[PDB]
Amino acid sequence: DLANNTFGGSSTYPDTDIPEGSTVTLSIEATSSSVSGQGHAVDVMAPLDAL
Amino acid sequence: DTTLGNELANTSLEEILIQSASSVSAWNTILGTLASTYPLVVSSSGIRPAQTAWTTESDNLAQSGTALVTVGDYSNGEAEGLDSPGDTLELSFTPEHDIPGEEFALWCRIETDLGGTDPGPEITVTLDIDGDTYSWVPIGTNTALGLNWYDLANNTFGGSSTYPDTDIPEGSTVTLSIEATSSSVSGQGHAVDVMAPLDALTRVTGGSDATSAYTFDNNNGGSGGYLDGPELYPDQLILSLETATTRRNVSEARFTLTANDTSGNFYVELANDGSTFNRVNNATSGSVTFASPDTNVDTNISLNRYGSRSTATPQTGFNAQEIDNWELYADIDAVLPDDIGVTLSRAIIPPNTSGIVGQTVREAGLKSGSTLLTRHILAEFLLDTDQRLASSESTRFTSDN
Amino acid sequence: ANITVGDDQELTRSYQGDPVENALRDFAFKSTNEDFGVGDDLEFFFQPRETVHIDRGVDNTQWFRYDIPELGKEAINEVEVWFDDGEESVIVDDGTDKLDLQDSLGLPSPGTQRKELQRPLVTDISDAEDIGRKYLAFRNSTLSGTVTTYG
Repeated sequence: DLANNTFGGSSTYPDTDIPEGSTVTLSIEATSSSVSGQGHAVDVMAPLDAL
Repeated sequence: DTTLGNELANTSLEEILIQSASSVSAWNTILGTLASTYPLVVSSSGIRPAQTAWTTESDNLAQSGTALVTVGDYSNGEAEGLDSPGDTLELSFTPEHDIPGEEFALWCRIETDLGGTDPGPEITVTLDIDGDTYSWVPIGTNTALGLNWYDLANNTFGGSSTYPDTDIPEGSTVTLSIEATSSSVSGQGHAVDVMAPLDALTRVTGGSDATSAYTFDNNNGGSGGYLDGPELYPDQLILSLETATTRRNVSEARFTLTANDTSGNFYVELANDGSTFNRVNNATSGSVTFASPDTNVDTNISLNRYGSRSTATPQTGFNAQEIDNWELYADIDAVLPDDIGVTLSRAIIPPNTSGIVGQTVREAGLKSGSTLLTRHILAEFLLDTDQRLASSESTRFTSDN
Repeated sequence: ANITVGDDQELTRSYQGDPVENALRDFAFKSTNEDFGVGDDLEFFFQPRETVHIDRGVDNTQWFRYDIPELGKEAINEVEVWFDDGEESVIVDDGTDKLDLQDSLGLPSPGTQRKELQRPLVTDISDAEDIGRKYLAFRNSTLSGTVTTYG
């Protein structure tokens, strides 16, 4: 999980509600160079309700 | 008729109880809309300042085989020395209120290698909130610290990243683990004397830093003794209670309360006008006369740290003042003109009065001390578990002719 | 100078849409049952009841007809008032009339006769007590006689 967990990061998701019928746009962006190793490889992405 | 036949309850009509609290819903009513982040606990026992710093003697941390260090200027004479990769020191707490993330802090009193020059290990902190894990690296591979208080959350010492400023909710199970992630220059130990996760209270105190709200003293007397702070609780909550409203002028008012302590800066303040507060210091009961009669009473209360000690950290402010029950009374006309030659008397029985709650009531009487002035039969009623009972007693003076 | 309130006290209800005559009647009920109205010179007044006497009394030679009832058709002896957002209640409770109906009729329990009413803008309970007291008081038994004379 990226929203409610973090790994050396500066900030996490503020726990704001998502309205029904709202148009949600999610963007993941790199904001430094990688050390090597073809970066972080994103295999599957799943924004979800944890229920 | 000399007296009521088996009197159940009696109340004054020289004084009326204009405010009270003795239960969670009553306290939540008279405190008004306190924010979810305010460091005040409302409970079945009373109202009390929240525990707002945790502060654990390093020998009382949870252990993973790290190196024991003994020195006289360490608290309790001994500290735990982060040394062998994966040798976690761990601490658990539950916060009694929401802690805003921009003023969470992790003060630790810490040193390198008995005060030597040569670097300790790089240290990683992981904070866990009921399974939500936040991790950062405040201490780098090439730093050594002299014995002092340092915040590992909002500052770094050769490290790469800070605490991520997340809020911590009320009642969350919070766990810290502090871990050497790579080896030290020799078998030295990074010695931590005491860990103190806290709310820095810059919300409550006008300073930008926790030093404005806590004692970060750095000298135990060098003899295996203890430090004065950080104290576990905020210095002073000046609570402002909801206005006690009246139809009538108040000339003087009297309060009573139950408390665990009343030392230090404890006080109750009362005003007729919302600004001219009169103070009673260090007492569970008191009386105030106002400069002139006016209709509404405002109240302020001061709750503080208390206690001094010589056998564990912190030596100061390890207890907080609690109030269990509160009552405010005022000198108010409760016998009133009602017509030509007629008075109306309006006594009140408080909703949970013992000896009349759950009881069938059948008679009433106007009274003065012991002597009964009037008696009435009433249609039977049960005074049930939450009900205010009040009089509307007419007394008429009239001629025969 | 025409205002002489007998028990001057603060209002804890907002009167902000009541008929002016009905608001003044509630103030008189809160304060000494006062007389109010429009006098000579079109001045308003509000003052203590029963201030002047008429010396030419209706002596036994000076009445021509009379009709003098005690009116009790509309009387009741309990009112329950809901107030706040309908979220709290108070019962105003005349025990005397309930017990007198019980002993008179032989009822197995006190002779309750009720009105329920709701004032959802009232927040001070002691004003909801007034509302219920005023409802009972204006319905109670009274003499309301007519007497006819000449001057």
